[PDB]
Amino acid sequence: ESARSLGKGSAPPGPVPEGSIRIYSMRFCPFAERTRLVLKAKGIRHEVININLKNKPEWFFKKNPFGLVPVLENSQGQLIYESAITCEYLDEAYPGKKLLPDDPYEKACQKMILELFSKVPSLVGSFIRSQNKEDYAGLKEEFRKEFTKLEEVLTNKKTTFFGGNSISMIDYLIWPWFERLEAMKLNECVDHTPKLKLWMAAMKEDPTVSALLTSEKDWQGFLELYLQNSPEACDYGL
Amino acid sequence: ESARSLGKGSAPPGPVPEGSIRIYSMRFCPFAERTRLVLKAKGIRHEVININLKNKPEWFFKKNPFGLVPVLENSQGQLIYESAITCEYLDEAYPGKKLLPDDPYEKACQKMILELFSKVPSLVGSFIRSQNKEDYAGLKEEFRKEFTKLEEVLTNKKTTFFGGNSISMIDYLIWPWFERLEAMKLNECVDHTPKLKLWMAAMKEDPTVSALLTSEKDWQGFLELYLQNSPEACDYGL
Ligand SMILES: N[C@@H](CCC(=O)N[C@@H](CS)C(=O)NCC(=O)O)C(=O)O
Ligand SMILES: N[C@@H](CCC(=O)N[C@@H](CS)C(=O)NCC(=O)O)C(=O)O
Repeated sequence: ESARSLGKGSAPPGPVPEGSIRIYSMRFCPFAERTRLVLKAKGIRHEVININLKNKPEWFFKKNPFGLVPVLENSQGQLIYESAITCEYLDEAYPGKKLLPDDPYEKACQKMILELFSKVPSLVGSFIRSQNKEDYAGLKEEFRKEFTKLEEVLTNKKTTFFGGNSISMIDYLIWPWFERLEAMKLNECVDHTPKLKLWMAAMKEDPTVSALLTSEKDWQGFLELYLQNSPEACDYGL
Repeated sequence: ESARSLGKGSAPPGPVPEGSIRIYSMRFCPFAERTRLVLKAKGIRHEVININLKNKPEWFFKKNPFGLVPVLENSQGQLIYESAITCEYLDEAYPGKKLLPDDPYEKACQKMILELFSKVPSLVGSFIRSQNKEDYAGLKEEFRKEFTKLEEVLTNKKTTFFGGNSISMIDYLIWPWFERLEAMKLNECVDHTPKLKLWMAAMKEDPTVSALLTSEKDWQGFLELYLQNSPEACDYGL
């Protein structure tokens, strides 16, 4: 129950203690899952405040004028928002092996792959508006077109992951939307992208991914409530 | 006439010579102007190939599957696309003073300001669809709302530029859309953002900005042709 979200009327939280960083998150948010994957991969000590996105604390707009999660806050009071920005900040500001390559071109390549991926999150949006079997057929084709872009990268690189044989930043940035494909009944969208399908299996074996994976039933529970603007959606299961 | 664009039927260009980097550009493209501002600011030796965006060379899709400018190609044959990615690559891969700060938080701040700016380019799109004085009134209000986000940054920082008292990466990334405000008759959109208006004047004084500024009449010439899918638009004046 420590994971229960803070919503409208909640007290503004106190300062982040020295030695920790804080993430403002939501347990079912794929953008915030990026940040949490990086926190875990790098072994960064942190605390989590979940935000009720359907009933937000007024004070949360002081953390991020956009009112979105994720947001990082450190002990110096610095605030960083936008998931990709938070992930890049964590990789740069904390020790351990880098998730981003040092080489400028290879770093640019990871960013270009993120661009290739970048239509997917909004499509997991087209999904909400799909209301029947005709819409569903069209939706699957939209996903297949984007997945083909990604398949081509793996085809030429012939590597296990998008940045090489070792899992790296770009894999964690795109993973949360693939995690949810099964629950969305879009897992057939990778049947004509065989390397991408194998990549999904390799990702599920990663210790960091595995530790943060949410079950289909749990995400289903969240989605049913979320689609109705339920103030209880973010706290599903608690 | 060396600046004349390459279009459909043109021969694929040869390798980039050692010691130079090549940009695939278009003289009136604000995204490519970002890259060219960085090339100039850092004193990077380069060549330019302008692409006829209304009559593209087929081979250009081998440089960028998206078929957009800008694109960088170096002597090793590496290809980098997306303007922000090209700019970050240049800052990292070439010597001279950095345009991006070394500090991870301050770098993240520049990226967050880019996010605050990020609706503007599409609005210079809403502008195309504005066909009368009513549309124009609505368009100006859209710009004013976004400019207020930027004004707030300057208000708290109380610095000459968005990254400090010295011009830096973020200023060059947002400048090309402000350059064009006069020609679009949107220069009144900054009259209630006084620090932003002063920033525009400071930018025009910058040696790099000044060297690459295009006159209103020239951009007007381009726009008139561009709005009709003219194969001659990109080569206006040549
Ligand atoms: N571009 C943002 C998107 C973040 C985002 O959209 N987060 C959602 C939850 S997964 C949110 O906070 N939604 C609340 C809202 O839209 O009001 C990022 O990359 O961090
Ligand atoms: N997101 C790209 C946008 C680049 C872009 O849109 N460039 C335009 C010209 S300013 C282009 O190439 N247009 C050709 C087209 O749309 O087909 C970037 O940041 O580089």
